[PDB]
Formats: sequence, structure tokens, C-alpha cells
Amino acid sequence: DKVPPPAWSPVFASASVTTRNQVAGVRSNRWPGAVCACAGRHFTSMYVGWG
Amino acid sequence: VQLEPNITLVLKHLASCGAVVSAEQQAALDHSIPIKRIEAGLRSLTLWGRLTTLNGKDYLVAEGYNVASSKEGAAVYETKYFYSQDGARWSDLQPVDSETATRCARIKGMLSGDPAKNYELELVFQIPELAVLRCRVDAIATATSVIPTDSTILNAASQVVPNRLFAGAAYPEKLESYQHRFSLPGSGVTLSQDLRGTWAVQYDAFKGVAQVRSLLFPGYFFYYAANELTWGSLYVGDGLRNNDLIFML
Amino acid sequence: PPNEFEAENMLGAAAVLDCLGVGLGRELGVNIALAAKRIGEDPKLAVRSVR
Amino acid sequence: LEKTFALIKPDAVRAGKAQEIMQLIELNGFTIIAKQKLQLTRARAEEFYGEHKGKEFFPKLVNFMTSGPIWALVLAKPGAILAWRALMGPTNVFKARAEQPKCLRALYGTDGTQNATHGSDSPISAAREIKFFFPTLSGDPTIYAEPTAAAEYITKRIQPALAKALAALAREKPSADKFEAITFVAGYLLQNNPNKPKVLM
Amino acid sequence: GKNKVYPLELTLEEIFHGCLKKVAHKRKVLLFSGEYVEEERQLTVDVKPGLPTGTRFVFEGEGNKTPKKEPGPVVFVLKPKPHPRFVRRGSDLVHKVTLPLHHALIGTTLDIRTLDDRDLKVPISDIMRPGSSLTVPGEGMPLPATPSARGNLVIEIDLLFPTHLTETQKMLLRSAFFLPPPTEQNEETKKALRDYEAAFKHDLKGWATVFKR
Repeated sequence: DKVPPPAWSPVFASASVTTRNQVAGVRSNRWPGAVCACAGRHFTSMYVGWG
Repeated sequence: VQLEPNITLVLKHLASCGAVVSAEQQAALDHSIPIKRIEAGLRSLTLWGRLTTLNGKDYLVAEGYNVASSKEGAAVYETKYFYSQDGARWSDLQPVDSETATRCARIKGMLSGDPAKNYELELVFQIPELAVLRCRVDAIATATSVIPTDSTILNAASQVVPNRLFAGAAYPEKLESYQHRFSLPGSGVTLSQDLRGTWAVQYDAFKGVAQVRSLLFPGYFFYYAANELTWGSLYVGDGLRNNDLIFML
Repeated sequence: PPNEFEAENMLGAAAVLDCLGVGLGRELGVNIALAAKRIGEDPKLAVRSVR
Repeated sequence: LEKTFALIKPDAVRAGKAQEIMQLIELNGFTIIAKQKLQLTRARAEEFYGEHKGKEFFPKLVNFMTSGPIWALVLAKPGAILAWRALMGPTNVFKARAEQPKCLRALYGTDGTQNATHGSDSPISAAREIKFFFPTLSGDPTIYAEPTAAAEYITKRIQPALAKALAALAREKPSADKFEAITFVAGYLLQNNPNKPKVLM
Repeated sequence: GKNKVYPLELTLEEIFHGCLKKVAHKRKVLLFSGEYVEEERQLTVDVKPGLPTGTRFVFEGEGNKTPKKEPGPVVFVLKPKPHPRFVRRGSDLVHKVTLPLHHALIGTTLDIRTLDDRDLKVPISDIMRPGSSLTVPGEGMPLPATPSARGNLVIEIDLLFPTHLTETQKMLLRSAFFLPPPTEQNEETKKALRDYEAAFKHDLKGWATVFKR
């Protein structure tokens, strides 16, 4: 494709958009294995994988 | 000993390597694997892997076969592949012809979510994304399908069937104890006959569990527990290939 | 449209129950959370509260 | 060691009691030689119930037997026919409940025609019916293998087509090798034969 | 040299699997009586898996018997009964499904129950053109020559366009059919799209998922 991909992609915790308490975060496309998560006031970052 | 790898045992043993799936998707899998196994005529439908994507809607890919014969010196399985975005409803992956199979290997990149996506090549060639997905799955399965040696056997009418008296592999840290699934049982072909630096084996000798990781395809993991004699394999991450193995090693 | 109802954080409840070691387990908990959403969302079965 | 035919009717299959019936059958000493779940069509059921041709109960009997899938079984035992008649009990469910309360008719039957099971009567009928539903199941090597019956069999059915085939071959006289002549005569037999037609497209 | 030709009607399942039919024949033998006398013969015809439509089965020596001439053969011509789903076209089936327009553009999965007792779910791989089609290899009738290979199921697509559209729906469609490429979008465009998506998929007051009344 002629469109360069973005560096961050969303990640969800449910296939339905009406679940009541679902976490939803982002994932790094440059460094694969780095994720960020947020639920209300509790957020996190973590990198698992090859460097 | 075992006749078909579990989904729960595989997802449990390969959790440390990042090979995990969402919990809601796990429950959906638990419910909707038998439904697809009965709708289609298959008798062994497991989870193959999970490919990432530019969206959050990763592709969960499952594989199932009815017959597994021995044709032209190779154990050939009439596999059928299915895909889904969530573990609820599965669709099918039709095979691709050779012209597309060669025009799909040049499309390097990360697949998008909608399986109705068309890539363009060069005149312009319009290729569907499901074709690319099937190409990548076929390539990974050709390069990586790993099972313990002697786990299969030949019967009358030349069908490869599970070795119900398999007593496990001695020295489960050596690559000589593992083989491609499409190697005939009598042949002494193993993973050692592949390129030397392609496969990495880490063996916990106390808990008796071995992990084989593909370095040519970095996201393919296989586990083999010797005490309970359970082996499984998953693939997480996209299906791109590590060309420059010589520099990394 | 889905009916507006008042439930608790059922996924958090399942997490707490699994932490303490009592209850039905996490996997059934995801199914209960989704079935309670099925019940509460029904416009015909207009519910003010599901538990 | 003999064997008999027995089918579980659609009424005991619609109620999900087939597996219990098989378990009871196996608990009493029987051995299920072959089983198959199948749905009869109208023509197949009418050919099946040939003996009660033009009877008063025939319409409802053939209409019930093709209302759902049934199970067909071959049961083997030294006294298989009489033992299966005894276990299967009296033929009328209302009479069965009074006479033998712990019998398959009493336990699963509901009506005079919905007796929930069907068994054979005599060894000739049993062999005929086993051949009807299991054409490839071997059996009875004594009545069939009999010099007088075997000569009659070859003369009546196989001989009329074979004599013409061996004549045509003697006329043609193909290569003296075995295989060419064998292939020629086999192709001739499979080409023009009395009972089967010729296929053209 | 007259022959009696009879249609023989089979269902697609029978031809797919290979039936074994028993047909009845009413044969007339001419005698000195003013009226004839007839008898019913039974004939076993064995149709092989996936025989082509129009196959002729000829029974030689069967047919009305005049006093002098040996009766000519009787012909059975194979024809298929109409099916609710499939129509065979040579060696492969054809399924004509009416498709919604948004299923064509966005893409969905068609559900088809094959002649064999297996269900089938086939994705829509691109924007289905009007009068276009889809092909699922190995899902047609068996080959009469080889009893293993089969044809390929052919889905013929006939779109079902919506009957009514409002002016705001047309505005949304025009905004969808002229959206700039993602590398040409302003920051205002991206913020507006994010806001609209968060509003259309609102879990309680959004219309992304509704229950039918």
C-alpha cells in the first residue's frame, strides 16, 4: 500500500461495543510487544517480546 | 499418547512467550470450536494461531483435517483453514492458485482488519487480503509445523495416524526429537536437517517442559511436556519472514 | 435501542471472587456478565436493575 | 451362535431413548454386530413391509415408519431370535404393561403400532432382513454353500450370461495371454447383462 | 424400431451420493383378445455419483410385445427435480443469493448448506460488482469420471439495493464516498471522525447495535 502505517494501533477487550466495564489500550507498531492499557484511573505500560 | 492438542493446555504453557488470547475470546473459543467442528465434517479442529493487524481485530486462525494420507513420499493432510475476528463466528479460507500464490509473497506489510481489502501491484494487479492471509498461513505451516518424532505411524491403506503407544522423546532438548508434520514416519528427517541456527530450544529439565521457538519465523512457539506427554504449538504476531537471519545470529 | 439498567461491575466482581477463592470461577463470570447484559438490554423485558 | 435383526422405531428416537435401549440390549448378553441410523423412504418401507401387503393397518404402519430416522441393528447370541422376542416382550403395549411390566414395550412403547421396537420372527425372515439392510454383512455359510443349491444358483443366474460370454470369446479368440482374455470377458459381462441396463450419455 | 422413453426424476442429493432406484414398467403383450393384457415388471437402475443430466439407461428386451417382432428396448432418461437452493450446470452447482448492498460493499459471510450434510460460510472478498460472482472450489457435484474430484460451487450475486434513503443518510454516504486518503487528512478531520465514531458506537445512546422490536 501507498499509505504508511501509523506507529500506534488500538486494542480492545471485547467484540461488542456495549459491554459495561471493558479495558481498551494501544499497541506500538514500531517496537512490537509494547502495550499501554487504561481502565478508569488505573493505567499501565509494559513491553514483552524481542528487542 | 495424546490424540489432539488442547486449547487450554496450549494457552497455559505458551502464556509466558506472549502467546495469549483475550479472556472473552477464550470463552467464545471454548463454546464455538465444537460448533465449527460439527458444522464442517472435520474430526480434529484446533486453534492454529493469531495474526496481528493494523486494527485491534486480530485474525484468529483455526485448522482442521479429515484425512491424512501418505502421498509421493510425504505425509499430506487435507487441511482446511478458518478465520475469525472474535471467537464466536468463523469463516473459511479458500486456497489460492499459483499465480496469486507468487503475487502474494511480494506484499510485505501488516494486514488490515477488513478482509475485503485489495492490495495493488504491478498494469495493476488487484489482490484480495484473504489471499495474502492464506499465503502467509501456508508459508508458516510449510516452514514450522512441528510435532515430536514417532508421534505418528503408518497403518494399512497408508494413513498417518497417532502412535497410541508413543512413550515420549528421550533427550527433549535436542532438535533430533522433533520433526515436521509432513515428514513420513519412517524417514529420519527432523528439525536438525533444517538450517542450523533457525530453531532455539530451551528445556526446563526439572519441570520437564521443552520450548522450541522459530527464529526464521519469530512468532512461532511449540511446547512439549514430557511427564504428561502433551505437545502443542501456536503462532502469535504477523506472518512476515526474517530474511536476514545471518546478521542477527 | 438497548434498555438502560443498573448493574454492578460484574467483571470486577468475578475478579474479586477469584482472588478470594470462592464463587463460580472467571470463565463462567465472563458468560454471566454477558448474559446479564442480554437480560438488561432487552427493550421488551424492561428492567430497572439486574443482579 | 445365531444373529437376528432389530430396529428401534422413530418413537424411541424422537424421545432420545435410543442409547438407553442399546445399553439395555448389551447388558443382557447381546452383541451389536452392526448398527446404522437411517431414514426410510416410502418405497423402501413398502418393500420392507411386503408380507403385510394390502392389510388394514398397512397405511398407518408405513406412514409411521417413515416419520423419522430409525436405528437398525444386528444382535448376536446363541439364542438370539427367541431371546430378543422374550426381551422385547409381548407385541401389544397395553397387554405388555399388565403381563410383563419390565419389558421394552412397557418401558418405551405407547400405542399398539408405536411399540418402539421391531424384531424378526424366524431365521429365514431374519436372514432376509439382515440382507435387506446390510447387503455386505457376511453370514449363513451352510445353506448357501450346498452342492445342490450351488449348482442351481450357478445354472439359474450366473450361467445364462457366462455361456454367451465364453462363446463370444471363443469366436473372437483374443491373444493367447490370460490377462487380455480375462479383461475382455469381464468387460463383456459388465457391458451386456440381463438385470442391469446400458448407460449412455 | 419403436422405443418407449420415460423420464426418471432424481433429487440432487441422490445424484450427488449415488442412488439405486427400483422402477415399475407396465408392459403390454398382444393376444387374440380385443383388448391387451399387461404386466408390471420391476427394473433396478443404478445411477452413479454425478452422472450428467440426459443419461440414457436402455433395457434391451423390455417393451410391448407384438406377436411377430421381438420387443424393442425401453429407455429411461435421467432428469433432476427442482432444488430449493442449487441448480446444476454441468459439473458444478449454482446458488443464486440475493445480497444487501451494505453486505456487498462492507462485506459479510454468506451461509450455504451443501448437498452433503456440511454447512458452509463463505466470506465476501471484495466489493461485489453487479452481475459478478464468487467461486468456492471443490464444492460442486462429483466428477463422473473420477469419484473423488468435484466441480466448484458458483455463487451468482444479485444485489438488493435499499428502497429508501433519507437526505442525512445520503450526506453520510457522500462523505464516505469522498473521504480523503488517510495521509491527506487534516487534524480537524481526524478529530471529527474520532468524535463521530465514538458517538455512533455509544454503548447506551448510540445506534451501532440495536435490538429488533
